[PDB]
Amino acid sequence: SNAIAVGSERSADGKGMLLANPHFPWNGAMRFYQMHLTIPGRLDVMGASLPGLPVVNIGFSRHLAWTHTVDTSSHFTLYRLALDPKDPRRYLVDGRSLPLEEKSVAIEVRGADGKLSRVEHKVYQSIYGPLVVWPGKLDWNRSEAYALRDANLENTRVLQQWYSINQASDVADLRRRVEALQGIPWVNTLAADEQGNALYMNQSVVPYLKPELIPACAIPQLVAEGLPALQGQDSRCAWSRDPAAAQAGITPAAQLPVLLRRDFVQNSNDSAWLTNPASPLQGFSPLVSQEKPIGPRARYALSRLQGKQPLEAKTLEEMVTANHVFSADQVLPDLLRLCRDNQGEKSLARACAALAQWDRGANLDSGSGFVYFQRFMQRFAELDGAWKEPFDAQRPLDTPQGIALDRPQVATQVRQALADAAAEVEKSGIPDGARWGDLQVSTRGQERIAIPGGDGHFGVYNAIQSVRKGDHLEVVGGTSYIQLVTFPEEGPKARGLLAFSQSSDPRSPHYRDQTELFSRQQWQTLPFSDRQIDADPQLQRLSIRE
Amino acid sequence: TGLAADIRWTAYGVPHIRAKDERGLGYGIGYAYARDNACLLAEEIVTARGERARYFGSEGKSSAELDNLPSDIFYAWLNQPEALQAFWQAQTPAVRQLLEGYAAGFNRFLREADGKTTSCLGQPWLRAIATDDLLRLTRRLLVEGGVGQFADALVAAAPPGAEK
Ligand SMILES: *C(=O)CCCCCCCCCCC
Repeated sequence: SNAIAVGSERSADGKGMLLANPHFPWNGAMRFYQMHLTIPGRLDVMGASLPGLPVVNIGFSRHLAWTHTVDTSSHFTLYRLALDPKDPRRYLVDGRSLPLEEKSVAIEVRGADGKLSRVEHKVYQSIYGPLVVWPGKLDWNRSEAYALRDANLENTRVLQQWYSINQASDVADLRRRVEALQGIPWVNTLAADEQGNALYMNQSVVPYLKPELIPACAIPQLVAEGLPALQGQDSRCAWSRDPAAAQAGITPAAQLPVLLRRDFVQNSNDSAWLTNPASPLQGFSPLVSQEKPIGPRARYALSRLQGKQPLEAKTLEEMVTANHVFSADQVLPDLLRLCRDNQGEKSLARACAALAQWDRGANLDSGSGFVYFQRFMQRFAELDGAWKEPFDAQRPLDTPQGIALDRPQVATQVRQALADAAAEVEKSGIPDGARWGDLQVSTRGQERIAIPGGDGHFGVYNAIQSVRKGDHLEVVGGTSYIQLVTFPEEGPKARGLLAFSQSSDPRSPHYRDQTELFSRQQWQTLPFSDRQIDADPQLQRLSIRE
Repeated sequence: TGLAADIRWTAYGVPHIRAKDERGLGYGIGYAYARDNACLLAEEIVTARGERARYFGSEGKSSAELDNLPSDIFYAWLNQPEALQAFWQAQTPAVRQLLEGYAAGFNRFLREADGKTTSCLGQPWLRAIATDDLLRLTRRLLVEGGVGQFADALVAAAPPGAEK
């Protein structure tokens, strides 16, 4: 997901502005749905929501727009148990042997004969929560096992939290409502209001450990690998209690990152750190936020956002619709040099021609250079020390950059990587002169629709994830509900689309109507006022009761 | 009863729900959502109830790409009656009312559905829903950043035998 909130110091109109670009599945239990909710006098909010939820999850109201992105904070901790040496179904806390609890569930199973059989399954639980096994990493042997404590299992406040957000008036009110309830499970919140405040909150449900407990309570080898793992044989490693927290064992709101600015804030699924580089967010719990290198999407956004020039609505829209493959900016110049250095190389000829002719985009008409580049990058990712300039904490926006071609070992391996990528691309069945839009599609009934964008990992702001199915790449997730909100005098102006359309049912008039529009990148008004709604020549109305 | 909503749809089938209270508001939402997505919700509710294997056998998967039986085991564990009860009991009157309206609105569409915008008409798994079903979906989403990402791992967790 991407989110950009612009404030009075940088916006062209001097007011707030928000781009919401969540990246989520195109099917299933997290398929976004547009709706507008009004209880006249006290609730008037529009946006999109997940299936089954009677609240708006990402949206806007008269003076406010907000969105979310999946954060990098931990929302659970693993606990490594020390097992009773006499009994692998018992575990030690402060040297005392405790029994595991056994909870059975029974499931009905439809068999080949069409009849039902009852299957019983035992779930083992510790004081921390259920046991979990990752064969080869988190085993259950005679020495150790792993339990998992999920912080959001006790979060009964989640629905009230969004209903409260739905009622928020401005940025300050939104911040109060979120900090007061702490009902947000696993996302950042970014917002802008009419006044021109830009807000970022890393405000969610996060396991709390007092600072002095972490060194001794962490499992060093696992935390090194980005797993929130704690020592489960020591009662002092229980999540810390703080009366200011809305839920026992979670982090108080005052200890979670918040940035309130009048220029901009952004997030593309990295930590709070470089939300705005002018004001870095640092000194938080490792479970909350760390100073990790940002991904190419955030790096791309910051390269467009930094500076003194005012930001227009159009600017933010085009950051999505340009489909620029920002990872090319770091790699492609030197790759092309490598190409020019190897013109005698027959196996490199087609790849190098395709890369030289490529518009560095994931547009419908973008050349096969994108496909060659994708397969090279997957192999480039696995090479050791191949960056000309590796990541530099002192220069976190401009590194890594370039290929270290001046090192013979690197030059050999990069050329080999390109050779292997080329072979894999050509081993495929992609016809001559095929464009990206000829390959990446969304199936609709017997029909297909060409879809622009590409994987977020290659730094395309318009992130689209797809899987190979027959002769094509089938879109499975990515850009979903799009919302760009400004606040002119008459009322909020919202522009966007729901990329996969309102309905998942092929029989619906709204199964592919916005998907045709997403393909052409033609965003539309999201009508909010009674005037806007009444002006729609498609307007239909039904009143129902029982 | 005491449920009423005014729905306006603009281009692309976007509903604008007006009501005097949360019950009415939920009624509109559930109805409108059912019109576009009855089958999707029914399928995901089956998943969150841990009933995939019952309707579809052990060979299939959920939309999250988990095997039906392991998925069912996880959701039966997650959505136990006592967990649902305690969750409901912690809900404010307003949220309870939103949920009650939603279920009633969804079920109203189901009673009237003639297949116009519903492809799964006549399927045994397309059924009236309860507020508990919406709690099942909510809790499923709640654990997406936690134990949900370890669903297979939870099902796989069994004590060692006699091995070396
Ligand atoms: C990009 O990271 C996608 C962010 C998705 C936002 C979904 C809102 C969270 C709602 C959770 C409901 C329980």
